[PDB]
Amino acid sequence: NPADNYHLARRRTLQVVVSSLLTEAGFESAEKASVETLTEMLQSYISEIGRSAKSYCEHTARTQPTLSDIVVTLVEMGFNVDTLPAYAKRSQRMVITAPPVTNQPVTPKALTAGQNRPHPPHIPSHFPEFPD
Amino acid sequence: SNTVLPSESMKVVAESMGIAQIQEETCQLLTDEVSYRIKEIAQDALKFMHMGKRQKLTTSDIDYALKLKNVEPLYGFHAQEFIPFRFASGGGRELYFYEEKEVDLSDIINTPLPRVPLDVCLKAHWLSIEGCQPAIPENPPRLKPRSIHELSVEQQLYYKEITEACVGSCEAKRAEALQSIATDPGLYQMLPRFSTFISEGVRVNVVQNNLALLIYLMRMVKALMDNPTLYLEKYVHELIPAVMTCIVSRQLCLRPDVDNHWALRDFAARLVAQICKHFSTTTNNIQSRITKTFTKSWVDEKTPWTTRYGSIAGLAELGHDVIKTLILPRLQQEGERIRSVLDGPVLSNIDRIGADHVQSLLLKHCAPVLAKLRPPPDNQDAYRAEFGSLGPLLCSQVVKARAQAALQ
Amino acid sequence: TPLVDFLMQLEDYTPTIPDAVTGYYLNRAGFEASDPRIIRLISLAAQKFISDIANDALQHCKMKKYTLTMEDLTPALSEYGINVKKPHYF
Amino acid sequence: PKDAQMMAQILKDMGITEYEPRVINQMLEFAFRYVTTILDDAKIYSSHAKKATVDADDVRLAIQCRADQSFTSPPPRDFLLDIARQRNQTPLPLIKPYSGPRLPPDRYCLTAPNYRLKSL
Amino acid sequence: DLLADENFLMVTQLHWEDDIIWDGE
Amino acid sequence: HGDQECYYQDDLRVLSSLTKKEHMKGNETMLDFRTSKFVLRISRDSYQLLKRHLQEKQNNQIWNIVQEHLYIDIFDGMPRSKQQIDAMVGSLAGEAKREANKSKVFFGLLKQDPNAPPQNRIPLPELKDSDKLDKIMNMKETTKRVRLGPDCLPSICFYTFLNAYQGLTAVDVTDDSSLIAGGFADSTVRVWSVTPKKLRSVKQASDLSLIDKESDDVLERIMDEKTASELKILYGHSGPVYGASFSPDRNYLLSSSEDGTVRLWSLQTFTCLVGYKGHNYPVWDTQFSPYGYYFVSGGHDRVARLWATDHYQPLRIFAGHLADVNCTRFHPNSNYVATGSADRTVRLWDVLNGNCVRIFTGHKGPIHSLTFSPNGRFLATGATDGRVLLWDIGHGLMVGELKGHTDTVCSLRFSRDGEILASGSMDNTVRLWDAIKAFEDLTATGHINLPENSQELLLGTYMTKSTPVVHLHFTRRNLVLAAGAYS
Repeated sequence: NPADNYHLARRRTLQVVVSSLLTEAGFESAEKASVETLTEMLQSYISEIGRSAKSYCEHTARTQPTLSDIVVTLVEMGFNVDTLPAYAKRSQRMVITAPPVTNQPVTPKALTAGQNRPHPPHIPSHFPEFPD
Repeated sequence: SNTVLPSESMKVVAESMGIAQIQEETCQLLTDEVSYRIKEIAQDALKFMHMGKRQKLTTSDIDYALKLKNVEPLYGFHAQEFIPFRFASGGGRELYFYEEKEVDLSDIINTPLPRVPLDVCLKAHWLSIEGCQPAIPENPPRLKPRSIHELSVEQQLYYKEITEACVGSCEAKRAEALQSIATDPGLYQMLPRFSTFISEGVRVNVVQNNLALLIYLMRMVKALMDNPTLYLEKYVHELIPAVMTCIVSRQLCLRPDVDNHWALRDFAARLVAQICKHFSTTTNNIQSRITKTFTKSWVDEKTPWTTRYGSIAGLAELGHDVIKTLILPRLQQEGERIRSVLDGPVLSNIDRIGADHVQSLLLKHCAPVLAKLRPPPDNQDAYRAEFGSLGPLLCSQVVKARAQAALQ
Repeated sequence: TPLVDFLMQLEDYTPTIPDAVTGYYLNRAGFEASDPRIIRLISLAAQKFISDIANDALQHCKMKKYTLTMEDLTPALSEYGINVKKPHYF
Repeated sequence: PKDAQMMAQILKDMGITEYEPRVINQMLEFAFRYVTTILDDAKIYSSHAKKATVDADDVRLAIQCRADQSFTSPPPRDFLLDIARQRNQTPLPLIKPYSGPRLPPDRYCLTAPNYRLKSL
Repeated sequence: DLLADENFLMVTQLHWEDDIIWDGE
Repeated sequence: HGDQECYYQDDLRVLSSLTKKEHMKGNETMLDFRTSKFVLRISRDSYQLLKRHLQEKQNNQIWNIVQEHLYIDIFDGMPRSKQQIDAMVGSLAGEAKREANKSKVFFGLLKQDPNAPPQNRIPLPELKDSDKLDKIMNMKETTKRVRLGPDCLPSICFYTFLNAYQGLTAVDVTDDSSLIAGGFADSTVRVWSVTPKKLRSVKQASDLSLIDKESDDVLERIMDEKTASELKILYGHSGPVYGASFSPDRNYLLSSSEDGTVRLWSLQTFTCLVGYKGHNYPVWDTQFSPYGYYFVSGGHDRVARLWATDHYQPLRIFAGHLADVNCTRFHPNSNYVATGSADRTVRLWDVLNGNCVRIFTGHKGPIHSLTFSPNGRFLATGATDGRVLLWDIGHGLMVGELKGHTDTVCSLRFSRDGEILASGSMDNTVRLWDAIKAFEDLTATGHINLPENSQELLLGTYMTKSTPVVHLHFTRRNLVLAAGAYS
């Protein structure tokens, strides 16, 4: 059901990556409530550098954030960006598959065949045609 | 009403924290205050539901109602320093009452990544054409005078075009017509004339065995059935007989070549037979008639082998239990029939082609019966107790099925 | 400047979190995918955060193995100033 | 559960027939969060008066403190009507014939050269 | 039971084997 | 609480939770209800029986509560019927005084009309000769536009949002069907072109200045063909975009959201220009002026601000409502702002002096839809009770009531001639009302004894397939456009 699969779409994908990171020099068979806790702190962390680095750049009259807006955002959160080079040096990391597209055929919609009727002059040509 | 939370839940929370020996008036003090806050937020989350016009509610109205009351919407952790998690929410905790409380880490990687749905797009239609709502799929639903037909002059032209397209002169025409038969909401009140055209057609179309005319009519029946708007069980007295003669009649055309063609019509007939019965099965009537007639057709002696093959197919596609009870005590008879065709040098008949098709179909159905409720063992010569028809090749088919199961 | 020299080496290096998933949660907050290397840096930062906690509670799991539990996440996040909550209502 | 079945009756007494999949689960999570911050503050003030058995004065002090730190509420009507009449007294300014795209001063807009890094 | 409208469904009141002429004269 | 009227049921359940003084303090709404006075319009024939039961000292305390907490506004006339009192009550501080609805309102259109304000009353923007060229092709549309009336019912073209798993929260269309905005719950604004003409973003300042200027064909030239889509997504709100408003020159999209900011998006560069931070609270609506300079935004902080796209601070603060300002609509002369709200009142505000000049009470739920007549003489309001109440502006007598809809009426619009009012609700219906037979008749008593003309005024109902009608628009050729996310 794609209606409720809007947020589940990449939340269960996040859970796949969470498992990989909790096994990276980590434990096994995690408590269920401890995984939905930590992936709630992960979503709230990406959403907080989203709101605060946008606020720091728009305070400086800009619209898209540079590197100097995130290294002040992470300072105000307490993280340090100079630990990322070392984390990449660690060859201990993996890669997760991207979620598949819900509709493979893009736009297969061909409506129906049976054109009939025209348009009265108060309806321009760019509105849909009158049906059969 | 001022229905508060229970106080016997508030003492459990207090003594599981280190605060023991709390009075009842101390414990009641919390319940009235806590219930008001839940009541203050749910009345305030109602603002976001009415203003977002959400209605179905996406996990998030309480996150904005909490942020509106200057409380963190965070659920499952509270930061006293407030800086890594400000009033941005984390989407709650996906927790249940009937949960396992301890899963495997490998299980959450096995959890498939759900599909990101389609993005929001603008499509246009018509609610009203000069006052009248169209029936498009984007919309919900003593001399005397002479009488008029109950069909419109257009509806009658539509019926003529759909029937002249459904006799399959062009694939595009037939396909579009079949789609229209399976989707038209106003195709009721034309349905007697479609049922009569089908029924009458098959009966004067088996006088000369015209396979396309029949394959097109069976596809028309299948397109009539999956239409959700129309009411069909007032017309299956004209439908079942058509599918019956498409399965149990004398078909004396090309022995091997037309067998392939008429076996596709057989597949269509057996499938549409069950779907027709599914739309009306109450007690006995249709299901009882089908079972008794199929059994009598099978137990017929010196039966036309085309009729035999068609009735065999129809009996086979009836589901799980039907072959579990109806395809058991006749295994010896099936083997005897194949042996009778094998003896002799006559190959210009359809009896041999009929025999090979019947044996292959019966052997495949036996394979799930062997797989579903038996364990494989002695696959070399035990099948010689069942006249030795498929034997080791049947065993190899069972092994291929087991390999497919292992792959699954 | 090491961190500028680091980000210029990310035209490849596909990280654990895919950029279709890191970029989804960035687009949810207004951050749009101008440069894909910046998306990969955000992904690496999120990975580092989680991996740090996992290695901080490893010592707590040795004290009380190698089975992640909520009583291992509780002292691991307590030095971070984060009080994790038990479910207790299911 | 015990406390989760009472939460489905608080919603049904408010006429909420169908809401969110887990809304009962997170109103119980808020109700638990609210009572473990009243009672946590109740024993803080109990120790302020050197007492173990929490009575009601410390708990009431905890209730008022929780409202003060958070719930500040939308500004009141006597505050909104004072800043209105202080603002609505100033007359409307005139405009210029060809001012151009009418915008605030450039330190109040979001129109800057908007740079980034380099792909080297 | 007997007044139940399904009973009077023409499919549940008609035997199909007799309906088909089946090349019989 | 059991012997109350049925339309007070959502009001009493907020009171069943308020068992404490501190609980009332949080609401602020009951804090302003306790300090204000209920107006309670009663007749002099019934007030004589009331005062002959209260001036005696046998009761002597309920009379003290009445003369402390209740105003009583007396009119000389017939006592109203029960189904007429039911039509004009339902608001806290309900049934406001007639001395509020007697101020002179310039409800006429600009350019003689004696009800029209002067052009220099509100300092509006200037006009050009290209603007006189616009009205020449506007009346070509008026030729094809048909006096809709009760006979030539209009055709409705529903531009439904199909997938929309991002929770459509807002929709807006330009005067001419050309650009349709979409405010969504994933904090995005998405502009769609509906004409066969793609949305052209521009190369940039270092790039638009070299395409040259003064050519006279530069307006087409400045648009870049490298950037040409049928859809432009706008990012920058940190919350669901509740409001969406185009400017009449088809630039300058406006959007307001939960994060407390109003944003001015360009439609020539397709970037954000200004973020107007005056509310700390969810801004539920915004709208540009019909002349395109000022705009009004109403939020959760119970005010509506008047901005001017030139100042970071507002010019007028309309601060008389007791609950959230749900809707904010400009008058067709843009001298008056109508603000519907969640305390079941609609209030007209003069742009000069910021004064409330009209108070329209009689809705039972929070007002979610507001619309002015093209004459400027009438105002249609819709709320969660499914009632569309037609108000006079020079009088303020609640002239009509349309009670066909079931759920929240979330969109209203009159025709371009004024012949038909179109109503769209959460019942998934687009009802058409006769907006000429509703105002045909149009004081000293404050009411006109309105009839049950709803059945006669209905022209069609037009049930929609599982789709709440979020927006209603009328093309300049009198063609109804509607846009709702398909659920």
